[PDB]
Amino acid sequence: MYRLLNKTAVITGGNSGIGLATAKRFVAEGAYVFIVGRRRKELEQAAAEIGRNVTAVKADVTKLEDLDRLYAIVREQRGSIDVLFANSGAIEQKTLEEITPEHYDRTFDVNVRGLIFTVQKALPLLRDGGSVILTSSVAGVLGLQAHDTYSAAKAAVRSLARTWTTELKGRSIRVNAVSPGAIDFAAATPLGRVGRPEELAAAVLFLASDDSSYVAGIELFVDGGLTQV
Amino acid sequence: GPAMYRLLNKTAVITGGNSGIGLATAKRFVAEGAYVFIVGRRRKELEQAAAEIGRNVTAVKADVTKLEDLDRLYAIVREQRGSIDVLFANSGAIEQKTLEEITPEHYDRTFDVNVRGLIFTVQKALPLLRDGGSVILTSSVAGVLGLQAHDTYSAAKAAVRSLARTWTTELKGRSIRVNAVSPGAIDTPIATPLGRVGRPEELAAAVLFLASDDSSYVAGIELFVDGGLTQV
Amino acid sequence: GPAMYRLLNKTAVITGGNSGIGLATAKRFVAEGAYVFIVGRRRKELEQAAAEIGRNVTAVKADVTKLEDLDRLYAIVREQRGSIDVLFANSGAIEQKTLEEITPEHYDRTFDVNVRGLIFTVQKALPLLRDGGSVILTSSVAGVLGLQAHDTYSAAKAAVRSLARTWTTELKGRSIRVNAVSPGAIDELRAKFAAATPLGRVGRPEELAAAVLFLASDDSSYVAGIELFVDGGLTQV
Amino acid sequence: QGPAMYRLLNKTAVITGGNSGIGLATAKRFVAEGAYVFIVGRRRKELEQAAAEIGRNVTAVKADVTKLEDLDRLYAIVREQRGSIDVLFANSGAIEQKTLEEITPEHYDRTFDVNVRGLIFTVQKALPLLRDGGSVILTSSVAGVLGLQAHDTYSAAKAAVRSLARTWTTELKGRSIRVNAVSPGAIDAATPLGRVGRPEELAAAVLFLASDDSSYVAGIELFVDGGLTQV
Repeated sequence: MYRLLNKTAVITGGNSGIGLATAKRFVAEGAYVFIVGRRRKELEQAAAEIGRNVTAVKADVTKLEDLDRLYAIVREQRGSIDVLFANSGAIEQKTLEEITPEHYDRTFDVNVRGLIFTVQKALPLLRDGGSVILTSSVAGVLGLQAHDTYSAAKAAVRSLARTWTTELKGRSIRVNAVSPGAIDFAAATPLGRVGRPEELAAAVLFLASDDSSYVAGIELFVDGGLTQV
Repeated sequence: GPAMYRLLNKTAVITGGNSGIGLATAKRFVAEGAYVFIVGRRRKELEQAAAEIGRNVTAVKADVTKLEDLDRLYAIVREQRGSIDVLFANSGAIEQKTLEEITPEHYDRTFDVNVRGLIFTVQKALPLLRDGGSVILTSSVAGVLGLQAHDTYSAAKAAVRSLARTWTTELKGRSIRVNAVSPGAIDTPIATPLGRVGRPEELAAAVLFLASDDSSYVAGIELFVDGGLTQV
Repeated sequence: GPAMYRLLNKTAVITGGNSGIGLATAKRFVAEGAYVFIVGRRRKELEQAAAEIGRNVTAVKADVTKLEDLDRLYAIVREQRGSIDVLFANSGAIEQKTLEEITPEHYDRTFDVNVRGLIFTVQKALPLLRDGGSVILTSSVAGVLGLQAHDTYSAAKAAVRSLARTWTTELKGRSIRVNAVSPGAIDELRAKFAAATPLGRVGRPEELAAAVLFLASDDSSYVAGIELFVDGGLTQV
Repeated sequence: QGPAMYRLLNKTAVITGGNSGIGLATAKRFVAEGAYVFIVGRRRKELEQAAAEIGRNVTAVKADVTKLEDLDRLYAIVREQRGSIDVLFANSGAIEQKTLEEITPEHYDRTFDVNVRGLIFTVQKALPLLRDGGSVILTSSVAGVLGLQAHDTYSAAKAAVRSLARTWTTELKGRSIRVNAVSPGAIDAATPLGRVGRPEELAAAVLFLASDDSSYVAGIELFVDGGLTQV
């Protein structure tokens, strides 16, 4: 059974390891995927790798006009969204002493502002009963040297899954966060290795799929046990 | 990737094959290609459950609070299948009693089924568990809430969640993952965002995630399957 | 200005009061003006502890796993002081055993002291607890960790933490606050915890006592059902 | 040796948001406990009234903590008047309710500027004055662990605040500086204690974190919510 047969998915960060692995799994599970990213060349290469049932959309998700353009494309080509994987994110290490206004704004714009507006602008297209997955991080629950803004931003992302669970419940839209650990640390991790992108994708699939139909507002750690022991 | 049968040729042991959740899980496991042992106290209801499941299932009568019963179970598994890939340690019982009402007998009944029994269930499965296998523990939303008259049940289910952490550590050299599932309301109640009780088959689907290779980088977790109850 | 005596004329009952955190807490409580009952199994160690505390203390020999010993305790408390303002249910014992090693006896001893004893300690205190009183439970960082060979201890301490939530609900009509304290390492394995702890050391028993005093005192009057980690940051980073 | 009666005797405390509410009640208790307090806020008149209410051992400083230059001015005052900081209560915060569909860029930036950016630069700029072994308290909220209707940005920002307590515990451990978050509930039906909290009850919990009683307490989230989030 194709677990996303004929579903429409939008994946932001189709330039990340996890966004591409997710797109591949989703196409293997029968979905039509829009992969979204800032860098056109890697996007087009990714779409060529995936090979079928995929459209690449160049967009900077921090720019409201780019989001409007994305959604117009999705509306015209597929008409509605079943699964939204809001997978933005970038880290720059700076200690508290080293933080500048620019570093703060870059970190929060990509990890938080971009996410909020990605999901806001998807709402008209999202089907009732749909599924929204947010990318948090183990950093959201840890105290890692020089991850000040990144960890704080990923904590913000996890919180938005709770709030959107409440706000969207009338439409039966589930919102859940995935919190990856180290993806290709290993020493602190019970499984004794970094995770493969396809293992993160499989977890995202769980959340996108009907197997998680009674799962809402959670933080799914995909970290080999790092944060759990 | 996708597979018609996500547990093909795997051997699963499910305790609480008299419960709604244990039964629904056995059905889904068989649908996924597994061979299932369903384990429970009441033989007749077990044999009816095995008839409902319909194929690739052995019913085993066993009271998991009795060590000799566990030894009998594992002998049966060893003779029939030879190894265990997935262990769903799912026996449980709830009785409501407030603190002022708690008796020694109530305490012991709750802890013996939910904690002592679970410990010995898993301990005695270790020689048969395959490296790289998956163990799923049934905790509960009760393990993180303060529900009137759930004193011992909630405490015991918090203990169960703890054991998933400890056993993640202790079994890591064998690459055996240990995870807890924490159901909310299933079939009956006890604000929930999804606005309804869960179905046993929805819990089963989440256990399947943990049993399956889709959760291969998932270890030590508490997976709430509660329609959002504990998350907002 | 400040209060000289933060527990002035309050009556406290501390189980496990004969040593460690229970003893440090009894000392601080007495310093803060409380009258304390210290409870333990061995008369000689109790008498030594009472002598160290030095004043405003009654030692009561009792095995808190034995219902009859609890009844005897609370008869004494009622006679001598009438009612209880603070109950620090501070039982606890650890024996390391891996899953493979666990015997029924090891299970029962761990749960009897950490959980059964606790439940009955609190149950039997109820008629004497003043409304607005404070009940402090001893959990552990082990309750949230996956520590090799701590199977039963960790699980028991998780159960303790849970009871603080349930008892918060049950006792809210009486305005009795119930909170858990979760110590880290307190003065090889100890060195391993110190290295993983931000503050880079084990805690002193008096620092645990001071945290229990927060929960016993009016400073925590709007704190209920919590798990207060007192671990130098071990579990928080 | 026994306990000290005045639990912040001669310590220097800086309290942002010190003109009202929790920050004011904290300032009053800190002064009762023997501290010297700097109360920080945006409006002169309210600050002067607050300082008159506190009544002694207090300096009011007008500053918008979202402006780096206002923070530099604050810390120059503290450095000249007291010389060092023992306790920092980084008590920023403001809520505007908006649902996801309603959020604008301006609403987002206001919420994050006051609750997160302001906090970060408040603590950053205090570092040179903070004594080794000092205590930093951050104001998070119960919102940081809940899914409340129309609290999208506020809740998210308060979760970010709690995270920073973790990171700063790691970064500041070599100086033995403790960083903890306080998460208030309702302050003056779902709460076990069956009432809102008084500002003085929040101040007492902040006092615990500021004081030596919490010397082995680091990186935590102290819920002061009458049980709301715990049951």
